[PDB]
Amino acid sequence: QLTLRALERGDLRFIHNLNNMSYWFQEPYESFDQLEELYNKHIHDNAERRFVVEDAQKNLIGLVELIEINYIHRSAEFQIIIAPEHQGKGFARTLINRALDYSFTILNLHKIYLHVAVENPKAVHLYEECGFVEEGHLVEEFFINGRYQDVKRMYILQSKYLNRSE
Amino acid sequence: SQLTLRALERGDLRFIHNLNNNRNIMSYWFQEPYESFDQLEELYNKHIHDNAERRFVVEDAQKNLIGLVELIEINYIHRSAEFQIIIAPEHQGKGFARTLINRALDYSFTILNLHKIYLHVAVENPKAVHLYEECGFVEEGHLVEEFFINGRYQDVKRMYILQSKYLN
Amino acid sequence: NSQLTLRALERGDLRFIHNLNNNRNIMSYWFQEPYESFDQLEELYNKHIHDNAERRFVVEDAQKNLIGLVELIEINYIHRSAEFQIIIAPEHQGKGFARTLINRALDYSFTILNLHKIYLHVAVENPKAVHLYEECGFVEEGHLVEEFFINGRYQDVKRMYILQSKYLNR
Amino acid sequence: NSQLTLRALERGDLRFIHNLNNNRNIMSYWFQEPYESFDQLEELYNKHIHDNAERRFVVEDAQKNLIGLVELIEINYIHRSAEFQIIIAPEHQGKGFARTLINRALDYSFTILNLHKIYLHVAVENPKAVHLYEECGFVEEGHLVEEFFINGRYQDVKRMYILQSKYLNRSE
Amino acid sequence: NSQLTLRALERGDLRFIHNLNNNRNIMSYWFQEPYESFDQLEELYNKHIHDNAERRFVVEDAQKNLIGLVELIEINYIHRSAEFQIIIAPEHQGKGFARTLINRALDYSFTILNLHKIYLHVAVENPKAVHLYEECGFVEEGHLVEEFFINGRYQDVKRMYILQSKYLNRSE
Amino acid sequence: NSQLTLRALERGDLRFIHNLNNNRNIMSYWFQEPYESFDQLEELYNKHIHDNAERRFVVEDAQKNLIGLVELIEINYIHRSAEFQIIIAPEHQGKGFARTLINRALDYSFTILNLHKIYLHVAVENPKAVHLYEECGFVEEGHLVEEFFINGRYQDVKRMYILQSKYLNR
Amino acid sequence: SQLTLRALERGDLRFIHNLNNNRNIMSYWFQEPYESFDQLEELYNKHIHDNAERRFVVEDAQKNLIGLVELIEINYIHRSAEFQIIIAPEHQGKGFARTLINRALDYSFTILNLHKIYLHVAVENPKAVHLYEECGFVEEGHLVEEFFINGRYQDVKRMYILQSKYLN
Amino acid sequence: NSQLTLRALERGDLRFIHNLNNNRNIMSYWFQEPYESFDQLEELYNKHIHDNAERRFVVEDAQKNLIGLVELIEINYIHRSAEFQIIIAPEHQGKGFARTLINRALDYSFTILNLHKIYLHVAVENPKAVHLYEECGFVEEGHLVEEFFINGRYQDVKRMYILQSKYLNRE
Amino acid sequence: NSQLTLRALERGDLRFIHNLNNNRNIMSYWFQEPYESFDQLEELYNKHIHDNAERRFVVEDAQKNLIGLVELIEINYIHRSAEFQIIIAPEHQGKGFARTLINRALDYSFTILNLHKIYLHVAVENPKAVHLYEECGFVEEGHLVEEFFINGRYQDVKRMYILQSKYLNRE
Amino acid sequence: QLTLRALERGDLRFIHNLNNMSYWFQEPYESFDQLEELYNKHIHDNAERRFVVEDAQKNLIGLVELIEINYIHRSAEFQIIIAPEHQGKGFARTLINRALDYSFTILNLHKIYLHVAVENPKAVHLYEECGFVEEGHLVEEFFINGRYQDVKRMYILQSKYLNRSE
Amino acid sequence: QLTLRALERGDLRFIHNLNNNRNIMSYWFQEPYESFDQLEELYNKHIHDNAERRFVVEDAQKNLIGLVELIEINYIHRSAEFQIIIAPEHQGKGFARTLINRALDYSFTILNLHKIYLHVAVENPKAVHLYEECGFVEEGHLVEEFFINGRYQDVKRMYILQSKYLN
Amino acid sequence: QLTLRALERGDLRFIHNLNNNRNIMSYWFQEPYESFDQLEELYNKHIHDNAERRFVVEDAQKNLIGLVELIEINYIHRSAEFQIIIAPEHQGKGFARTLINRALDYSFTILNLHKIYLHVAVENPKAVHLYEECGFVEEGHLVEEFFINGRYQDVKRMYILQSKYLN
Repeated sequence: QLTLRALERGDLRFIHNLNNMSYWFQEPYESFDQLEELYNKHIHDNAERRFVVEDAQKNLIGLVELIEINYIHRSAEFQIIIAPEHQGKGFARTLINRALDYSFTILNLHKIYLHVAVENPKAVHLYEECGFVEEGHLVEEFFINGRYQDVKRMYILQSKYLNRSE
Repeated sequence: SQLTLRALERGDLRFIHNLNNNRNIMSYWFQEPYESFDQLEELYNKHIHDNAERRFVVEDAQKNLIGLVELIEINYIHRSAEFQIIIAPEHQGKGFARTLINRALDYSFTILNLHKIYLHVAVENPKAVHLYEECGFVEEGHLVEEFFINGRYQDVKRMYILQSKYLN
Repeated sequence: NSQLTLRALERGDLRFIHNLNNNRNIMSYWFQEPYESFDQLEELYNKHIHDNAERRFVVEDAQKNLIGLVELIEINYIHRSAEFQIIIAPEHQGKGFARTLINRALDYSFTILNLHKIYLHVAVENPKAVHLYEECGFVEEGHLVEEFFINGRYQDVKRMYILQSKYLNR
Repeated sequence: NSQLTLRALERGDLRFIHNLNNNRNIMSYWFQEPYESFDQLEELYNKHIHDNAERRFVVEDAQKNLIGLVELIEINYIHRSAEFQIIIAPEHQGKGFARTLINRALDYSFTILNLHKIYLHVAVENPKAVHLYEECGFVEEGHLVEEFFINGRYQDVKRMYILQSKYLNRSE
Repeated sequence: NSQLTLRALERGDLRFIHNLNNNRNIMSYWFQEPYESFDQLEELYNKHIHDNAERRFVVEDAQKNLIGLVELIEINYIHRSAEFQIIIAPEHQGKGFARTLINRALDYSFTILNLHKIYLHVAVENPKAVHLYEECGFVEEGHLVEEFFINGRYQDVKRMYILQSKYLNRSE
Repeated sequence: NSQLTLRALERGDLRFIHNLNNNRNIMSYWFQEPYESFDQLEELYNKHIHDNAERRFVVEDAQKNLIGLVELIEINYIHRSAEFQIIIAPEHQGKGFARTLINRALDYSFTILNLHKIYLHVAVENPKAVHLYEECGFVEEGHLVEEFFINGRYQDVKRMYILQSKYLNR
Repeated sequence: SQLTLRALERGDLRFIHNLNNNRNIMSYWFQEPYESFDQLEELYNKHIHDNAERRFVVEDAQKNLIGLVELIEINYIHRSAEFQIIIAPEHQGKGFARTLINRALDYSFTILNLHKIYLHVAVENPKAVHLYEECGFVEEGHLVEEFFINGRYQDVKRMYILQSKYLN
Repeated sequence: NSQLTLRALERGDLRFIHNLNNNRNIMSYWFQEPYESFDQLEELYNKHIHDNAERRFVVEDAQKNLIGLVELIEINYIHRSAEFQIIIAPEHQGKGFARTLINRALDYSFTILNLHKIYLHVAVENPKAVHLYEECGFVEEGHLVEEFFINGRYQDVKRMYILQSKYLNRE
Repeated sequence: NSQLTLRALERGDLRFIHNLNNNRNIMSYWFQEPYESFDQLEELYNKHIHDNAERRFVVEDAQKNLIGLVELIEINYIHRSAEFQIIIAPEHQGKGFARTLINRALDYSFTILNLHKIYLHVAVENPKAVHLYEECGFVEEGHLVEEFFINGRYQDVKRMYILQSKYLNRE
Repeated sequence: QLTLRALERGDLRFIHNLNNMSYWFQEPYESFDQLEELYNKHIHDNAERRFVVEDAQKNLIGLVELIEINYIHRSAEFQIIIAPEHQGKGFARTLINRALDYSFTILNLHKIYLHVAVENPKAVHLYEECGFVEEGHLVEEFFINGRYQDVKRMYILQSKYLNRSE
Repeated sequence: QLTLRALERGDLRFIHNLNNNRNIMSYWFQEPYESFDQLEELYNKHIHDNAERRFVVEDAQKNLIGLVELIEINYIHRSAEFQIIIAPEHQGKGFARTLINRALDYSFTILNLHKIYLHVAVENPKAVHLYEECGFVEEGHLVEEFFINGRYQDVKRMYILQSKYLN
Repeated sequence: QLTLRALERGDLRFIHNLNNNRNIMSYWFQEPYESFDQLEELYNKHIHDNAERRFVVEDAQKNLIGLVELIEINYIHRSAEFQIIIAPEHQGKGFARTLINRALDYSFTILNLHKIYLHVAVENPKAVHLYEECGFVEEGHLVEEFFINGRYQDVKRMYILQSKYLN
């Protein structure tokens, strides 16, 4: 009974609350007012796509983001953020699969990849169970929390996701 | 039947948007793709006087929203258009499709003065094919792997009817 | 009937204008711009509100029932001519309002606007309407061949006119 | 009558202005822009609200009944001239208000606006109105031939004027 | 004559369009908007450049001399009808170009635009033009009484039409 | 003289219009808006370019010398009347151009615009101009008392008119 | 004299601005203060059709820029205005002031139909006072510490002339 | 009287401002823009709300009766001068309020705004008002000839001033 | 022939584009917008310069003679399909250029744009063109009845397609 | 032969070059584009006034700035920046006096003050010779060049400047 | 039992009433105002602007006690100007000392400012001495800084750092 | 004797000509283009944008040798993607090694970046080995990352830090 729907102007508050550097179509923002202007400017821009996750009661569960969508290579970077109060409920698995379903059955993308902190082996293992495979171990990629950290780059291909049960 | 067609209004956009949320494919408004209601609303404002597409919402006697009749790719030199009909899930199986197809043809051929109406229908939907055939549509093409629908490329029939045939 | 009034069209009357077309199975225009939806009509109304090339009057009775519409379009102020149309709401047809409204339209055209010529089009397949306009003093000046695509075929229309001098000397 | 007041026209008075024309079978203008509908009038009112070329006063009685309208148009501040018109609502005609209102209009024109000349047009076929304006001190300066198309034919109008000096002596 | 060409009107042709009216003693329109000056015409051209309701073709000879103008106006894409006009520059009249250009206009209307009906207006006092259009296959469908004020009086015009089918048989 | 032409006013003619006033010691208006500077005139020209309430024609000779201006203002399309003015450039006065231009203006007014009445104002202190207009068929319909403040005092003007029917039956 | 007045144009703003650069006080355009050419230019665009002030640039036969005649605070009910004249430094002492004052009065009283023209003149400039007196201006006020000019508050004469007096 | 207060003008006071001009038989201005109607006044109020060239104070008594208006106009912050006007509502004239309000206006002008000079205009045909301003310390600096067209003729006005240094004393 | 090049269309090529339609007797479109004049075309070019729904390549020889135009229109990046058209200038027809240019268009479509399907329309009354496309590997998928009004009558067109997998080989 | 004139749009390049945090009417900027937008927005705003200094050849010598102008208290803060190539030529004295002249004879201000680094005793002494007096020694007022620094606040009054020779 | 909370739209009335006593010109983000309507427009314009921060002081019963204002907050130099206004009715209860300390606490432990300064009339030596007891030191004697009540007046500028407050 | 200088408007022609060889889609600040006209509009739009930096390589005679590109410059993580294009005519002169070192020098001694990475076709093991000799190490083998020349291809992502380059 979790649903995905396309992000709307009314969801910006939630997007902003999910954050505290944030970017919208590669443009940095800190304030709600900045976010709102960026939302208006990029509303029809296809390079990124966002889906808010809701439950049956329309509680805001989290966000599915595809960014860096390239329509020649047919690839995109995926990110998922679950609101603090809804973590640990097993929603992540379902939402990952919904995102892949949309990416591969509707957008007709070829490759979805993501980055995950090496220091978060629980998330790594979860993505692995969803069929993602490590293709890189990026050394000191990001400055997070006072130090450079390694990230795994993990991918899954369209043909692999769509035939999993065949 | 007590079913009516009326020209689409701004207040009907919610219904249009909800009609796609069920659907497989990606939606377009005047050939511009959209996913959200906000996108749809901006596209509606931009194309309000544009003649290349025409939409009619279907209502019953009680003003229940039954479905949508769409003419797209209207060309006024060749006098042709592509037709689509979407019936809301709760109103399928009630035999409305036949009536609505005929209403669309009536409007196309007696009011718009078009020469040709065509449509696309999934080869994997032989029931719909046969229904359009009974309405007088004939296959003019079997389009190979035309659309990516539901995880694979699918064939569609292109089916047409001409003004002279419908008006006799 | 004596108790029918004409008043200048207002924004609040657009609903009525729009409902008047929903019967008719022809395409509607507002200052030569086509529309089908109320939303389209409303935008066209806002754009052309001070434009004098067309003039519209809604017809009401004593109780403010909406009776119909008198339209002058293609008003040209050099040639002093206009095309006249009247639409009576379905529920008010057959009551003898047509004759009164035709005369009101002519009165306004010829005694206030100072136009020289009013013309109209009427379906050849509607000889009853033709004869009614003839009794109001209109004369045929054209039989336009396959002028309009109406109801699945091209149809002929009569063009009928009356001149200011003829109406004012009746 | 002594109890009639003039006050500057407000947005809320537009309905009354519009109703005053619906009787009249002539074409109305607002700052030289023609209108027939209330909606047209309202847009014209918003556009010209600070424009000085015309000035309008609604006439009320002690109970705030709407009596009529005093209009100065074509106000030119170099030549110091203006065209005056008065409309009295049908229900308030024949009560002798016209004389008082004409004098109020002249008073405002000549003692406050400091205009030099007020003129008006009056249908030649309305000799009663002509004579009334003559008693208020207006004099004919023109007989305009077929000036206006009114009611199915071209009609002649008198142009009548009065100067500031003459109106400010008539009371001395 | 065989060597006359039609091409779509461009901004640079507006001077020629404007000069073509300066002869004519009638009031000109561009997409139903009246104009007298070149400056007015130029603004109207910019505003209506993508508007389909009218279509204009300038006629040139082999040397690119400006011969005249073919105009389709009031194009309606439901009824599939249009009003046709032709203007030949004074220096190029009497050379037999009219017949050829009428046929070019009809050709484009009926074989490319897929219109159903072309009509035109012609002064009753110009029976030579009437007869020329009749030879091109146009038939009178109206005699419009005092339709236009031209040259100091109201004048009658013939409305003449030709249908797509009939024009596409005349050559078979 | 036969070789004088009228053509519709263009943006490039504004300089000439402006220079024509610099002689005259009256205040100039463009569509009822006052101006003194060329810059003001230019803005007013841009604003009113499609407005039909006034019409202007610059008069040229065979060599394209700028001869003067024919102006119709206050054009009302219900009453079918307009006010006419003519300004001849100082260097071209006294050459008998006035009569020709008056007749051209009337011709355009009455045979093309289809107006019913043309009127004008002429200083009572200029009886020569009065008599010239009288010979062109204008008749006095008003003697307007202290109408204009001109040159340090209020002055009377004649209002003079001619009707379409009178001009066309000459 | 061969001196002419013409209505101020956008191209004259440079000259207007240069005329103040010499001057003591702070400049105003339609009662808005300005210091730079850019400020002046924006103020000129904003007030181009505003009648409350009128300006005329003075030129000689060769189109040398001689000075400026300014009417400000024009009130069309009371029919009064404040007059100022500025002659460019290189053209002072040539006796132009008298002619230009008379031109300004002529325009004010024979064309604008104003009733009263007044001006302010520094009490510490008795030469200018006497010149205006010869042009027919009379003192109607001695305004005490009216303006801060050159490091101190200064008195000014207010001087006027009426239309009826000038036209006789 | 001691119990009269000044407060800064608000949108809700516009009705009172408008009513105040109705008997006055002259033309009203708001930041040099003429108006006759309330609708005009309201638009002018919205446009000039933060403009400092004029300052207005409505006068109230202890019961919040609307007593009148104190206006400073033509405030120039280089020359440090302003024109002062006071309007007392007809029903509150003759109660001796004028003197107190003049002094309040001067107080605000000279102790808070730090202006150097306050001036006013008063009809020569109103010698009572002249004498009142003289008692408040204003002195005639001009007799302006036919300055204003008032009530059918041109009239003379006195211009009267007082300086900050004169109004402010001393110990 | 080997010496023919494709390059992306530029503003300076619009004259050539416009000249190409003049003999063709059909109505031209630019990003689905109709035009007849060069001025219209130029405005449409400015408006759609970064729009990816259509892609155009002008064909030149070694001497920079303008040979013709390769057009992909209706490019859809979900379904990965496009409609292909080629126009060869009258003076360069019959030189065997068509085959080479068709193959260049397919190459670009399938090896660079990564499209899945290319289709085209060809007049049934032009069986020579049909057969040429067939030799390039296109197959008929439809016979569209009275699809277009061309030259005074409704005409049938073949819709012909080729897929990326078929065009791309293998080792 | 040094002149002051009101700052113009054409002088913005020079203003920008004179800098490298900069403010325009209390709004921060780093780029020329930002400065230009701020200039357009505040062109008629009276709270600050700027004068570019030129020589006879129209070389750009420096900038005189009055900021925080308050028209009730009649005070303003003064700053002067001389372009590097024109320092050491004795221009500062002349320009200070021109600024004071404008402030006191044209603007009719009552008080001009400025801040000067305690670590710049040469500038202190120069302002003292122009008639400025210390009214404050502001402790660790500004973070400049890696540490908090003290500044002198120095003032001069209208009546003192205008009567200096009397 | 005094609390500080961030200023809200509903507190504007109180802000405005706090000035109606005080014979000075009021400012909002350096913009002058006299009327409530002016204040309200200025509040809407500057709502997200960080250069000033205001805290309304309430007691246990939610009586409006006064206002703590930090203005001219500069986040490079890490300094701010502090002012406190106690409503006439709550003066004399020794709330000034407590509120000064609350303001310093917020400035130095939460905002992480380096320096707080204030201005105090030289003619008010009692207030000077009070600030001195709160740890403020004179760093300037500003000559004829403000026109207040009919004459130019001197003010002390007083500061404290934080390192001094936290130790 | 090779020099790097910042890209100017006049260098766009060269940039455009450098792609006309190369059977890939070109991007400018992540925006695709094929024509010079498109490139020129993109250049005007992004002229002050810091996310990419380009240097044209010239020899002593001012022959245009090639291009050094830093893209995806992130100033928080202090990383950038590096690419180098040598014009067909100057290949085989061993300029690649020199230019790689120049790019690293600029990245690490002037921009103060922490990490430089690049992508190289797995089907180009010669280029892989060259970057390895310049001190780059493989950190990823990206599976079917790019559609190039009719098929999906794998690329190595290779990086150098920085500390490693400067020591």
